[PDB]
Amino acid sequence: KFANQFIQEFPIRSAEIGQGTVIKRALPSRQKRMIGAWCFLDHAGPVTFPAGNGLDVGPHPHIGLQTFTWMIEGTMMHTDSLGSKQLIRPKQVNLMTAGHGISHTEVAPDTETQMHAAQLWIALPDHKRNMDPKFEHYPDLPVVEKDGLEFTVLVGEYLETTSPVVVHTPLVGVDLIATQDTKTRIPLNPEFEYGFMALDGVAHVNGHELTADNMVVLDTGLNEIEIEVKKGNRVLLIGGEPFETPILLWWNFVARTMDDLKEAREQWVNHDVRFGEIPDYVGARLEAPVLPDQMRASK
Ligand SMILES: [Br-]
Ligand SMILES: [Br-]
Ligand SMILES: [Mn+2]
Repeated sequence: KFANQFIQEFPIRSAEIGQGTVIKRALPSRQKRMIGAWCFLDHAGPVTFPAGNGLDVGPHPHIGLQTFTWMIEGTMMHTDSLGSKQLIRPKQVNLMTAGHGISHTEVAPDTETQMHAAQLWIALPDHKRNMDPKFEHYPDLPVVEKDGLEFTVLVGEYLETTSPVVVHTPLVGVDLIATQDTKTRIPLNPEFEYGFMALDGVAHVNGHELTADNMVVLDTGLNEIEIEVKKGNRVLLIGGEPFETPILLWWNFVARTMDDLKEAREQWVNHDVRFGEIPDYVGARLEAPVLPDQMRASK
């Protein structure tokens, strides 16, 4: 009853990435742009496809953010303009810090037939937004199990278990899977806002149903929340301290002013060293859409 005044639920939409691969896009949406520093969230799969038809995202840039890939099922090859080459497998995280700028590709091996993943972006704080880019791979995320749930701490600290993933603002991300039918209350930090998304199956958060077509978000203020999860179903919990500074998110860029975006777009179109090259990629380099002359910030 008390918790429900801090809860909002809204549908999430289908969208295409790479060469027509259909995914679900949860953030940004018309009702919610950010949860802590989390400023983008795609749910990919679960899906099975013919070998050779997996995700193929060609060269494209990012600025002012970190991309965060949580691979649940299947594999993906990450390549970037720093020369990183990393195959990500189930139960692993890739963290690419774009900062001042980087470009990358994400391509499924030609023998791969499955894909289940959550792809997020993290807005860098003002003091780190232009840092040198880097790429980090995490093959082992810690697991804490209680109340019939197996919690994998992806980032931050949850149930006194801290992920090795290094981020620059107060943030948390946890994958939860039920080992048995359960209903329990899980702890929350009152200074954080949160989002819940069903990764596999359905669940309930304070009585609100989580499906593959919605998301439940919480305002700051709660110390705990009740969830219901049948055995085998999986949920993603993300959260963080409200990001105070207004940001501009357009295409693959997170910035602060229109001039930042104009500059970066021009540099991409002109093959500027800022974004480097990915010489081993076979195919088309992705193109920047038109940049509107005016756009609203995150707040
Ligand atoms: Br799958
Ligand atoms: Br599947
Ligand atoms: Mn990307």
